Amino acid sequence: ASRVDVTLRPAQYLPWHPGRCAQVFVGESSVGHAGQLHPAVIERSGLPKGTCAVELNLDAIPCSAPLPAPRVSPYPAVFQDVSLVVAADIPAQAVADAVRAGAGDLLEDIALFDVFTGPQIGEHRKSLTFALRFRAPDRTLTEDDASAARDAAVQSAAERVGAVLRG
Amino acid sequence: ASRVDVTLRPAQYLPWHPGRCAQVFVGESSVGHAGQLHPAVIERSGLPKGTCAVELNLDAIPCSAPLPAPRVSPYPAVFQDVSLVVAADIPAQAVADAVRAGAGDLLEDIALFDVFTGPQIGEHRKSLTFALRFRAPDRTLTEDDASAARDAAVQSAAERVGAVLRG
Amino acid sequence: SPEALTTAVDAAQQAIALADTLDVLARVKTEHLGDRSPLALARQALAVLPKEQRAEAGKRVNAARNAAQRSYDERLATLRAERDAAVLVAEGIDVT
RNA sequence: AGGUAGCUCAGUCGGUAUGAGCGUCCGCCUGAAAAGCGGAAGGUCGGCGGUUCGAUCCCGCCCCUG
Repeated sequence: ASRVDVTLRPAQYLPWHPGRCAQVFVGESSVGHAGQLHPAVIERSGLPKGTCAVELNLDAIPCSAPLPAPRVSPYPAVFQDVSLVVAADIPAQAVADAVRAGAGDLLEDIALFDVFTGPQIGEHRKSLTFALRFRAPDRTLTEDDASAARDAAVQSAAERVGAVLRG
Repeated sequence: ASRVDVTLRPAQYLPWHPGRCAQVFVGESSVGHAGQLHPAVIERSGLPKGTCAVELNLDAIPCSAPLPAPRVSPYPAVFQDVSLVVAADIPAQAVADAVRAGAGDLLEDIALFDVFTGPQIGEHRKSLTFALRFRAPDRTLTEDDASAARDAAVQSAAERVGAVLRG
Repeated sequence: SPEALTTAVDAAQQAIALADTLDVLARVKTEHLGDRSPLALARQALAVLPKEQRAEAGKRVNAARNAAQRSYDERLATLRAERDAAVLVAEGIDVT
């Protein structure tokens, strides 16, 4: 509604739950917090269990007046999924950013749809699977050219968050 | 968004699915249709399977300028559930209307949360369970006074849609 | 054998009308109208016989083959219409 | 000059469409995927009419693109 991009980062800030609290940034400026309230605060206050809360400073959110000029490519897309094993405490947004940074301009969309733990993966690890949609602006993208962008995305995730391609 | 009340009634009207099509009424005036498209229309048109659609005539929806003046009762509410067996082709909205008509002014909220079929109920039948919230405007409602309103709601459902209290 | 085809049409038109399932009718088709069917073997044997016996023997084969086709086509459309109608009933919901 | 499976195309000279890749759907594989292999379903052969016992094939007209 404010037409601004926002990142959420792990944080500890009462009265929020230290493990379920996000600090909200616009750029590198903090604008507030969100998540579930601390169970001890909830208990002492007589609040419902699991109560959640959010507070942002609107005056810290700069007013944006964007004038988009999108260019829509009509050429067919290539759909590919990638499954990456990282340490369990690696935030999923950091893995996606690394994939996006390696995929390049051919990457049109990336969506996380699976977060898996278990003995197949190993202790202290987790597996993340992303749906990737590649598309060229001026040609019908080939399956190979898309796989090259996918390989570069996997290489980028490996270097930045230590992601291991699942086998 | 139009600030009007709407009823949906079973209907057969192409290109909608004859068993998944609702005609939309504002009062007794038809204003359009909604539901899933006919699978033969979808097949012949090359549309995605399960495509749904809605079309209403805005000029047939009268502009409403309501001035609500609600009166909120602070007195405690009584929560009770009722489970009613009707014929499988009795629309759930007709059962709720009959319950509401028998409950009277003490009924603050009614919500259907279960639709059950099975050998426990019998063939050609279905069981519906509603969550009822009773509340008095000037006193703390007693469990008995709420049950009297519930009994009257069950009696009304019996007379209007043949609902049988489940045992 | 011409005019002996009337026993193959009767054997097909009664096996076609007996099928009340698309899977049953699919097997009845290949048995009485497929590439290995007797009615198909009568059509393949129309280029080896001499030319003077080709204008009349084929008219009895084409009449016997078209009679079995109509019985199959009308039975295929009927069974597919019943299947499609049953889906609409089974997919009914309470729209309220 | 062509129109042929949902798509892209090979091909059939009047009495059996036979097909290849993609796609789709299954099976192996994965906890589930993608990618892989593997199997399979899948065709009044552009429309209306001649001709013929019989037309994807020959004849007339028309629709479609270079």
